[PDB]
Parts: sequence; structure tokens; C-alpha cells
Amino acid sequence: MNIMLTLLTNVTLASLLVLIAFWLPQLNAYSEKTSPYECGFDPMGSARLPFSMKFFLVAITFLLFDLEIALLLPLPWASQTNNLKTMLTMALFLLILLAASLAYEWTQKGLEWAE
Amino acid sequence: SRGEYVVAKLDDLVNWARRSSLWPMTFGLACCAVEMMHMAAPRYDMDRFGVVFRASPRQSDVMIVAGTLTNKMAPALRKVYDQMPEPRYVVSMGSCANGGGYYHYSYSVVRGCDRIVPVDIYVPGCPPTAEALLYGILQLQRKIKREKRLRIWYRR
Amino acid sequence: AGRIASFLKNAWAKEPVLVASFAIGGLAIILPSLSPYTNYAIRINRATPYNYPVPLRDDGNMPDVPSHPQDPQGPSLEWLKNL
Amino acid sequence: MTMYIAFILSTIFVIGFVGFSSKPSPIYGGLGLIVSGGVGCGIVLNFGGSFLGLMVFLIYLGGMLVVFGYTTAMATEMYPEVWVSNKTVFGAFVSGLMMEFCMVYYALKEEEVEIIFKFNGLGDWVIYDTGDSGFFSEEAMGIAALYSYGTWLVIVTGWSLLIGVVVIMEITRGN
Amino acid sequence: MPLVYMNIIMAFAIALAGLLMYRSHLMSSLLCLEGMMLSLFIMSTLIILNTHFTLANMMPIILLVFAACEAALGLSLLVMVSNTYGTDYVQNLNLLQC
Amino acid sequence: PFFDVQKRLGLDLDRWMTIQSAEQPHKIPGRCHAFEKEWIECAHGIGGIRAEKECKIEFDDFVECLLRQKTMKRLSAIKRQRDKLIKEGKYTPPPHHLGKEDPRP
Amino acid sequence: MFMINILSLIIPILLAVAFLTLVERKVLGYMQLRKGPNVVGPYGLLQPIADALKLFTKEPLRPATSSISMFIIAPILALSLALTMWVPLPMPYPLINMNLGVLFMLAMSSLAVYSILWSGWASNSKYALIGALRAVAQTISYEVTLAIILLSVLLMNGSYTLSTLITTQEHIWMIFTSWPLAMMWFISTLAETNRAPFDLTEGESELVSGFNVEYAAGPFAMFFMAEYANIIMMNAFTAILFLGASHDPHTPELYTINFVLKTLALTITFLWIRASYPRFRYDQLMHLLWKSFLPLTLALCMWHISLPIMTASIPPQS
Amino acid sequence: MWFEILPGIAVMAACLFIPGMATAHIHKFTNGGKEKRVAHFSYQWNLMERDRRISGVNRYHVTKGLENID
Amino acid sequence: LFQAEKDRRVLQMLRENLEEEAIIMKDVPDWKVGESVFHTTRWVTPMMGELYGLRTNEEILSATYGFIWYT
Ligand SMILES: CCCCCCCCCCCCCCCCC[C@@H](O)O[C@H](CO[C@H](O)CCCCCCCCCCCCCCC)COP(=O)(O)OCC[N+](C)(C)C
Ligand SMILES: CCCCCCCCCCCCCCCCC[C@@H](O)O[C@H](CO[C@H](O)CCCCCCCCCCCCCCC)COP(=O)(O)OCC[N+](C)(C)C
Ligand SMILES: CCCCCCCCCCCCCCCCC[C@@H](O)O[C@H](CO[C@H](O)CCCCCCCCCCCCCCC)COP(=O)(O)OCC[N+](C)(C)C
Ligand SMILES: CCCCCCCC/C=C\CCCCCCCC(=O)O[C@H](COC(=O)CCCCCCC/C=C/CCCCCCCC)COP(=O)(O)OCCN
Ligand SMILES: CCCCCCCCCCC1=C(C)C(=O)C(OC)=C(OC)C1=O
Ligand code: SF4
Repeated sequence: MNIMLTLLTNVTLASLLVLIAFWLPQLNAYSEKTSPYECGFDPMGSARLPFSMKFFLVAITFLLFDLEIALLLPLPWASQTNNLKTMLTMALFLLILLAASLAYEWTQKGLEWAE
Repeated sequence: SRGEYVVAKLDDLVNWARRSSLWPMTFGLACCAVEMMHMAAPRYDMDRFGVVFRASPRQSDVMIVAGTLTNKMAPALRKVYDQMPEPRYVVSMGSCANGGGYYHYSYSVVRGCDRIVPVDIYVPGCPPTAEALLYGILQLQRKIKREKRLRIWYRR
Repeated sequence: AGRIASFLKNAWAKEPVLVASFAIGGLAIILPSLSPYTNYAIRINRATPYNYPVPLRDDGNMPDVPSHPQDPQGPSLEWLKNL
Repeated sequence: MTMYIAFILSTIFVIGFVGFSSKPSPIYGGLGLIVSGGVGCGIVLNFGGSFLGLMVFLIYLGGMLVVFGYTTAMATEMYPEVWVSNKTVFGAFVSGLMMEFCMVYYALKEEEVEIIFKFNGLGDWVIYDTGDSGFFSEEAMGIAALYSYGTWLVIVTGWSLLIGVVVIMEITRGN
Repeated sequence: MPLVYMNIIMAFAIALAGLLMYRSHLMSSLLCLEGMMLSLFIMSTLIILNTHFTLANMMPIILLVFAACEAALGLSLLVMVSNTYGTDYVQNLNLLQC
Repeated sequence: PFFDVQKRLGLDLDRWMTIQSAEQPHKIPGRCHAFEKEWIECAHGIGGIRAEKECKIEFDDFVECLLRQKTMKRLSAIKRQRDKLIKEGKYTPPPHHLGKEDPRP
Repeated sequence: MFMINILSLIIPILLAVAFLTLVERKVLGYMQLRKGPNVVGPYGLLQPIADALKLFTKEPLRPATSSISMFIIAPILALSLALTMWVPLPMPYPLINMNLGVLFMLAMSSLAVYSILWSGWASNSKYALIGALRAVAQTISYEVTLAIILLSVLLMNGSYTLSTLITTQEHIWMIFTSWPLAMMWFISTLAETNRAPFDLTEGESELVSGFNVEYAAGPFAMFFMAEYANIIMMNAFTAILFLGASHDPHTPELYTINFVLKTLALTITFLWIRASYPRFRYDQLMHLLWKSFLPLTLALCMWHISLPIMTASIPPQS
Repeated sequence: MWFEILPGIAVMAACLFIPGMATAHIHKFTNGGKEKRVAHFSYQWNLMERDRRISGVNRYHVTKGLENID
Repeated sequence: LFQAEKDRRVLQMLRENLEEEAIIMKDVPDWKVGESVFHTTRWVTPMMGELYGLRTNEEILSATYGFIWYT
């Protein structure tokens, strides 16, 4: 209940700042002023053209390594179990495979950007 | 009247805010830009007056034409001048920008940047000293202090 | 003997970060199996009363079950006080 | 009855699903999926699943950032489409909105078996349990049980993650 | 049932229809797959929380992990398709017929 | 099709997670633990065909605990009659059902 | 009365950001043998007010090629999330007391990047697009290492509750137990707030203005306020996480003062770092995070899982 | 100065003092002056609800001692 | 003590609901007052709707979302 009110207040303040910024000052908009900026000149092509990503392989690995965090964040609660040997074995086992997955992609030139 | 006093005080506030925060575009052309750099140097420290360079024209308030404006360059200067949101000011620095200067009779040189954009302050010299440019900037501040936009609107 | 020594010297010269990472990981893997306090950690986890201890119905044949919390029978946490 | 907050959150969930299912430009699709993930996090929070809702929000934020990068890399067009820039996308969006409206109306104003079974509404508060005990969160305990009860699950999950890394590297090799 | 259950089920149905109906971009369909997974996560979490089944609180996490695996697989395939054709359109994938 | 390696080796790879009455952490019970316990013990060892018929009562109780459809129907009927009675003014709610009760610990 | 507390939180934060701009200008001036703003008011105390008034009385412009809805939404999201990041911080009592405050801050921080991404894309300009892609790269670089560092540090706390960190550090600072993790976390927060030497998204020398190049006036000012508020919030979070101030339940003002001085010192440390170093290349940042920070982070995660078990020092409150 | 940087730092410190002090004062003012109760778990919430019920004025912080047992 | 008080409060709420239901459902021809929906005769933990069905919205909010929303 309180968090919804806080979020509403923050969003309302930001929107009101936008409204003040957009309705208080004098506006003189013409085509030259609103045109796209490339430091002195008209752009050759469109900004919506395909923009190559040279780190595309690391981007896919980030997806798999981000879910490693989901499996590891309950660890503080897992340390309170009675069978500490089993939990420690499985926690260490999970990180070892994460370390081995990083080592595999490193040694097979997966961390280097496309040329 | 009460409204006259209110609009006068509002003009005072807005003019103070605008002249106390003057952001020139990161924009220079020739020899003059070196003296602009030296006016940004620790000896004069324009940042202590509230004057900060910003690269984007959208985020800049002043353009300092510091150097020769050639024909090939004039459309680019006009473009970056136009993209500046208002209120905007232009300061012409050096003989080349003021009237063409030492390349006045050249085939490829614009004979003064006032043929392309309106100019508020003309700073003479070849190049003007960093102190002279600081004087021109303070003169521009004093000119901004004299604006009466809201008084004019109220008297309409 | 000397081959591994030279390999470790080269690794320390070129990749100290990886050397430190492998040393820390190996220590974290092996040290817990040699520690005498791991059993103490297990016992501390066991000694935390999360839920209510349900009493047992007395039938006259439980000499090792207390009839009151302050009776000498049952587990003792004296070891925990001095730990 | 009581403030129907979860009803509004689930309606916004369905609205975002319609938004990214009408399939505008993947930028707007990812925006709709982010909105859906946030409102689903709120829904799960309203039933006591703080960890699960927050975790799914975090995971989908990371996934949608990767998806935005990939959309700019390989899924762009000269004029990216919005929900009102195309007859097909707008028609799909309107059809989804009105289908959800019809389902909701027929659900709360009378009792009908839509596809599986029927329901009257009454808000979510009715089916609660009013259980009163504990110095812990049962969700947290159940999730932490993965490292003591779910050894098999941890093994298969870790193997699948390592194999997934190997698989993406095998696929993106080329030649 | 609660009406939230119907809302989540219709979210799944809408995402399934969105996947089954294809526009030009391959990427849009991957987003529909991710939406189906999100709806499955929400529904399973609600069912598990309502019945207080403690041990399946970890099941949606496994669901999320294999969702990430699916998304990585789809993105890799999209990379190869776009490298082949310069575009992620589905109509380019017509070399094989029935 | 189904090679029961777990039963042959006594491993319990995933049987700890199949049912709601099976050894939850910290002994936290399921909301329908007793109904499922009764239904499981009714149907144990008699086969699936008989379990459906001779144990339909326990399964019906378990499903009612799970989804609470009949309870919601009864509550809806009671509240509809209550609203109908108030709208004509024949019935008045008691003070303890209007927010003026005397609370107890 | 709760809205009074919300306002008493948000408004002083905005004032602190406004004067942090001046503190930055003066500190970087004095490290550069100059003075910085000292004319607009005594010692330049009126400079932020003049800057704000100038920015909000200047004309905002919509680019012709821009996508209007996302263009307007992005600064709103940035500022609202920057304000929202402060509600779970215990100083020593939080406005919103959460069981999972750290992970909530993680999720909100992850959501904050979309303001930069969407502003860059909706500007429909090449430099803004380059800035947005650099932001994608930066998040891919730092996210996993930052989260695992939080996990390893909080393993000694016993939960994800921010107020428990005060009790955990009643006798000693957590830094004396996890200083390598503290250094890596400090660098990760430098990268996370897009601050030098990792100020890649704006990229002023290379990309002119980067993601916010199209923005002018009031919308631009909100991006600036969001960035500076995020800097202050991150430094305050670091102070709570690694420098535990002693809290007296009958005198919380002492804790408040100690907290404020520590977070000010950390903010000045950021300012010093900006004044001291050149800029990374944005592939070098990812190589640093994935080849040096990630292996040590994994090893120290293993070590910090094993250590409480080895020494029988597992914290309470499952 | 270098000590002319101090006034801005002092203003920023004064601004940063306000949130925590105001939060503490508001908690004390709205919780009987005794440090607003923390309910991280259901047992603490049950204690708070019982305290509210037995207060007689629908306020948990109104505490009844041994003078309420005649 | 908490368990005993919980038992008494739950039983009192159920008894009050039963008496109000007896008053309300008198005109229905084939309605049994207090009829269970389960074949079993053992005690069943009351559902949330059963305890607070005939009460104000504020009490229902406090019972359902009171702890979750408390921050
Ligand atoms: C810091 C956070 C808190 C902020 C609190 C203040 C929030 C302010 C929000 C922004 C509003 C203030 C902006 C400035 C004043 C408003 C002026 C403008 O927005 O309204 C005009 C509204 O004009 C309307 O188009 C027509 C006017 C008549 C409208 C009739 C509506 C009903 C009136 C009925 C008359 C009888 C009285 C009814 C009211 C009681 C349109 O202005 P326009 O010229 O485009 O814009 C140029 C702006 N300039 C001139 C100031 C530079
Ligand atoms: C509260 C939130 C909403 C309002 C937002 C704005 C916040 C309030 C604005 C703060 C006002 C402070 C500005 C005053 C500073 C003036 C300093 C002084 O120097 O000004 C002199 C005279 O003052 C100016 O003429 C006018 C300044 C005051 C303007 C009138 C006050 C209006 C206040 C009305 C408040 C209403 C706000 C909007 C409400 C919606 C001119 O001297 P100057 O040339 O520079 O210096 C020469 C340089 N030397 C010394 C090195 C040689
Ligand atoms: C027949 C051929 C065998 C070898 C090949 C088999 C291929 C499959 C891989 C391994 C088989 C899985 C068997 C392990 C099942 C886990 C359950 C069993 O081991 O008991 C556990 C014992 O824990 C052990 O430590 C299991 C961990 C050992 C496995 C980790 C490394 C081996 C995996 C190697 C293959 C995986 C992919 C490749 C990785 C290199 C838990 O017992 P405990 O906790 O007391 O009590 C639980 C009941 N509670 C909850 C009420 C308390
Ligand atoms: C048993 C412990 C296991 C668990 C702990 C470890 C957890 C995290 C650590 C593992 C993370 C994965 C690391 C993967 C290593 C990749 C190696 C590699 O190929 O990198 C080489 C470089 O590294 C090498 O030199 C190859 C291997 C060298 C040895 C590395 C350490 C091996 C073990 C050393 C210490 C052994 C244990 C410590 C004992 C200390 C002695 C008392 C290439 O370098 P580039 O970045 O591509 O060059 C670009 C610019 N030229
Ligand atoms: C931050 C240090 C102050 C920089 C001041 C901005 C300089 C703007 C002039 C542009 C310019 C630059 C940058 C420059 O480097 C240079 O030398 C090659 C010029 O020739 C004179 C220039 O004109
Ligand atoms: S005015 Fe003189 S110093 Fe300035 S650019 Fe021209 S020639 Fe060079």
C-alpha cells in the first residue's frame, strides 16, 4: 500500500516536471531546428538501419549466466539447513560448472569480439 | 501597478538565471579557439563565472564563432546555430569572424559571420586576448540583464 | 617438481588474477573437509527451535524424557555457551 | 470485493500480453513484455511471493535488454511499426482487447464455463488460509530446500546450463 | 476459480496465438515464446503459493532456467539466419518444402 | 517406457517432490495435508481402476479443499440472500458484523 | 503523515543533487589549479538555482524523426526510478521496511537502464543509438559480477534485509572481512552509474553527447538529476554495505550523521576518480569484468560460502 | 582556497541529514514515541494485531501492563 | 496462550456467522443451517472467506493484505 503511493508520487512528480518544462517556456519550432543532428550536416542514411553487434556471443552467454544468479541467491537461507555437507557440496558443484563454462568460452575464443 | 512590479521582478529573476548560467557550444574554427582555451584555462577560469562548454547544440546557450568562416563551412555553422534551442546568443570573436579579417578578399571566405547568423557581441582582435574574450562575455551578460520580455508582454 | 615450478612462475608473472582465483577456489573446496568446527555449525543449525516442541504422552517407560524444561534430561546447550 | 487490486494487475498483464502478441516492432514488443513482467511481479507479491516475483522481474529485465540489443542488431526496418501504424497490428490489438473485455464481462456478470470451468469472482481474498505462525517465510524455506532436497534438480540444471553454453558456441560457429 | 487464474490462462492463450500467427520478423515469435513462459511461471507460482506446497517453490526457478536456455537457443538460430540472409524474416526460410 | 530405476535401486531421485504430504522442510504442512493423506491411504495398493470408484469420496473432499468451489457457492448464496433481505429492510446486520464489535485476544 | 515522510525524503535528495553539481565543479576546479563557480552567490552557492531556472525556462524541442512517446517516457522513468531507489535505505530506519531490500534495489537498477536505451533509440539519431548500444554492452559487462558480489558479501549478513547490516557491523566494518570484494564492488558501482572511467554512454569526447544528445532543457535536466541521485544512492548503499555505523536506538541522529559523512566521502572519492583517470574503451571494460573480476568473484563466492561453515559462524535468521 | 569548497559540502550534508532524522521523528510521533514496530514475519504481525485488539482504542502501540489484570 | 486465544476467536466467529446465517436463510425452503460441504466429519481449518464473509471491507483488507502490505 505504501509502496504504491511512493511509486505514484515519484511518477507524478516526474510527469509534472515534464509538463512544466514543456508548457512554461516559449517555443519556436521550425524544420531546421528539429532536424536530426550529425554535427554539421544531413545524415547520409537512416538511424534505423541495422547496427552490427560485435559482442553478440557474449550477449547470449549473459542470458545463461544471469540465471546462475537466480539459482545462487537463496544461498543465505540454504546455509541454515542441518545437512550442511550436502548443501555445501551442491553449492560448490554449481559454481564449479559456472567456472568451467566461462573457461570453455574463454579458451575457444568466445570472449573476443567479432572483427 | 502591482502587475508591472510582478513582471519586472520576474524579468529580473529570469535574466539573472540566464546570464548566471551561460553554456557556450564546444565550437571553434581557427587561431581564436586557442585563446578561447586559454580563457578556459586556470588563470581566467570561465567556469567560476558559470560558463561551461557543452558539446551538444541542444544543450548550449551561446555560440562563439572563434575563427575564419569559409564558404564550405557556412552551411554547417548555420545548421548548428539553428539546432540551438532558444533563447540563444551568438558572440563573434576575432577579425576573421567579425568581417573576414586578413582573408577578407579571399574567394572562399565569408566576409563576416553576420551574413550567416545574427550577432550579439563583436570581440575585436587577431586574436583577441583571453581577457578580451572574458570582457566580451561579461558584456553579453550585461546585455542579457537588460532584457524586458515580460514587461513587453504585459504592455501588449 | 621443476616443470610445475616454472609453470607457476610463468602464471604468476602473466596471470596473477587467475592464480589467485584458482588458489582461493581450491582452498574453499578442500579446507571445509578438514575443519573440526563444521560439526559445530551443523549442531548450531540443529539447535535452533524454529517450531514448537510437541510434548509426548507419558506412558511410564521414558526415563530419558524430561517432565519439565528445567529437569536434567534432554539435550543441553552448555557447549554453545562456551563456544 | 476488496479493492480488486490483483484483478487490475492481471488485466494489465493480459493487456501487455496482447501488446506484444499483436507483434509490433520488437522494441515495443519488449516494452510490453517488460510491463507484463512488472505487473506479474506485483501479482505474485500480492500473494506472498516476494522472491519469485522479484526474481522473474530481474530475469526478464536482463533478457529484454539482450533482446533490445539483438533487435537493433538484426531486427530493424526503415520504419519500425507501432500498434497504430498498421492495419493488421491494430486489428490484432483491438481484437485481443475486446476478447479480454468479453471474457471479463461474461465472467463477473454471470457464471459460465469459458473453456475449462466456471467461476463467479468474489475477489482473491476468499481462497486464503489465515495461517498464523512462524519466524520464516515458507517461500524462502521451500526455495532454499533446493540445495538439500533437490540435489537431482541442481545436477540436471547445471548440466543443462553448461551444455547450453557449448550449444550456443557450436551453433554460432558458422563455416 | 479466482478470476486471476482466468486472466493468466488467457494471457497464455494470447501468447500462444501470437506465436502461431506469424508476421515478417522471427524475433517477434521468440518474444511470444518468452511471454508463454512468463504466463506459465505466474500461473504455477500462484498455484503453489495458494496450496502452500513448500517444496515446489523451487520449480518455477527451474522453469526460468530452461526458459533462458530456450531463449539462448532461439537467439543463436536467429543470428545464423540473419547472417545467411541479412534479415530475420520467416519467408526467407522456404528452401525446404513438403 | 517407464523403467523404474528408482524403485530398483531405492534412490528417491524425484519422489520427495511428488505429493504435498511428504516431508516438507521444517515440517511445514500443506493446506490440504489431511485430505490428501486420507485419499492416498484409501487408494494405496488397490490399483487405479478401483481407486477411482471405492475412493471417490476422499478425492472429492481433497478437490473441495484444493479449489473450494462448494464453499464459495454457499457463501455467494448466503450473501445474495443477505443483500436481498437488506434491500427490502427485513433484515439488519448485527453490530459485530458492521465494525462495532468487542474485540478479543 | 506518510506522504510527509515521502516528501521529506525526496525533496532534500533533489537539493543534495543540485548542490552536488556545484561540489563537483569546485572540487574538479581545485584539482585543476582553478577555483570553479564562486561568483553566482557567495562561494557559488546560488549556481545550482541559476542552472535549474535557466534549464527549465529554455525551449524543449521534439526531433522530427523521434518517436514521441518513448522520447517523453524515458526521462520520466529515469527520474522516478532514481527517486524510488532511496525508499528502502535504513538511515537508520527505512521509509519502506522490506524483507528483500537488496534484491529489490537490484531489480530497480536493472530496470533503470531502459531509460537510457529507450531515449537513445527514440532520439532516432546515430550518436544516441551508439550510446544506447554502449549501455547494453556496459550492463552485459557488470551485471553478473555485481550480483554475485552482493551475494558473497551478504552471506555474512544472514538475509537480504538492509537494516540487518547495522546489526552485522555492530563491532567491526564488513570491509575488514571482504575488502577484495569491496574493491570489485566499488569498481562495479563506478561502471553501473556510467561514471568515469566508465562514462561510455555519454562519451562526450567520442560521441559528443551520446544517448542524451537530442535532449534539451527540462528533459535534459531530469536525466542529469537522475544520474547524480543514482551516484549518491549508490555511495550510500556502499556505505551501508561495507562501513557499518554504530546505531544507538535512543539516539538515531548519531547514526544519521555518521552515515552522511561516509556517503559524502564516497561521493568525493568518485569525484576524485573522475578528476584522475582517462576513459576506458567499452570493449576493454567488458574484458576487465569478464576476465579479471568474474574469476575472482566466483572464487570469493566459493570462499564466502565455505568460510561460515568452516568456522561455525553462520548468521541467524533463516 | 581549498576550504571554499566546504560551504557546498556543508549544504549537501544538511540536505542529506533531513531524510533519516525526519523518518525517525515521524516513526516516533506515529507509534507512541517508541520506535515503530518491525514485522518481518507472521508471528510479529500476529503480536501487532493482538496488541491492536486488546488496546481498546484500535492502536497497537497503546500498551496495557499489569494494571489491566485487576 | 496464543493457540488457545486463536481457537476461541475462530470458534466465536464461526458461531456468530452460524447464528446470522440461521436468521438470514430461514425463508429458503430446503436450506440446512450450518451444513458442511465435506463428507468427512473431522475438523476442517476455516477458509478465510468463511470467517469474514459477512463483515466490513476494512476488516477483510486487514485480514488478507494486512501483513503483506505492512512495510
Ligand atoms: C515543481 C512541481 C510543482 C509545479 C506546480 C505548477 C505546475 C504547473 C504545470 C504547468 C502549467 C503552467 C505553465 C504556464 C502557465 C500555463 C499557460 C499555458 O500552459 O496555458 C495556456 C492555455 O490556453 C488555452 O489554450 C486557452 C485558454 C482558455 C482555456 C479555457 C479553459 C476553461 C476556461 C474557462 C474560463 C472561465 C474560468 C474557468 C477556470 C475557473 C496555453 O499556453 P500557450 O500559449 O499554448 O503556451 C505558451 C506558454 N507561455 C505563453 C507561457 C510561454
Ligand atoms: C520554490 C520552488 C519554485 C520557484 C523556483 C525558483 C527558486 C527561487 C529563485 C532564487 C532567487 C535567487 C536569485 C537572486 C540572486 C541575485 C544576485 C545579485 O547579484 O543580483 C543583483 C541584483 O539582482 C537582480 O537584479 C535580480 C535578482 C532577484 C530577482 C527578483 C526576485 C524574484 C523572486 C520571486 C520568486 C517566485 C518564483 C516562481 C514561483 C512560481 C545583480 O548583480 P550581478 O550583476 O548579477 O553581479 C555582478 C557581478 N560582480 C559582482 C562580480 C561584479
Ligand atoms: C550407476 C552409474 C552411476 C554414475 C553415472 C550416473 C549418471 C548421473 C549423474 C550422477 C547420478 C545421480 C545420483 C545422485 C542423486 C542425489 C541424491 C543422493 O545422492 O543423496 C544425496 C546425497 O548427496 C550427495 O552429495 C549427492 C551429490 C553428489 C553428486 C555431485 C557430483 C556428481 C555429478 C556428476 C555428473 C553430473 C554432470 C557432470 C558434472 C561433472 C542427498 O542425500 P541427503 O542429503 O543425505 O538426505 C536427503 C533427505 N533429506 C533432504 C530429508 C535430508
Ligand atoms: C580447483 C579450483 C577450481 C575452482 C576455483 C576457480 C574459480 C574461478 C576461477 C576459474 C575461472 C575460469 C578461468 C579460465 C582460465 C582461462 C585461461 C586462458 O586461456 O587465458 C589465457 C591466459 O592464461 C594462461 O596463461 C593460460 C593458463 C595459465 C595458468 C592459469 C592458472 C592455472 C593455475 C595456477 C595456480 C594453481 C593453483 C594455485 C596454487 C599456487 C601455488 C602455491 C589467454 O589469455 P588472453 O586473455 O586471451 O590474452 C589476451 C592478451 N594476450
Ligand atoms: C575542455 C578544454 C577546453 C576546450 C575548449 C573548446 C575548444 C573548441 C575549439 C575546437 C578546437 C579544438 C577542440 C582543437 O583541439 C583545435 O586544435 C586542433 C582547434 O584548432 C584551433 C579547435 O578549434
Ligand atoms: S582573427 Fe586572427 S587569430 Fe583569430 S582565427 Fe582569424 S587569423 Fe587566426
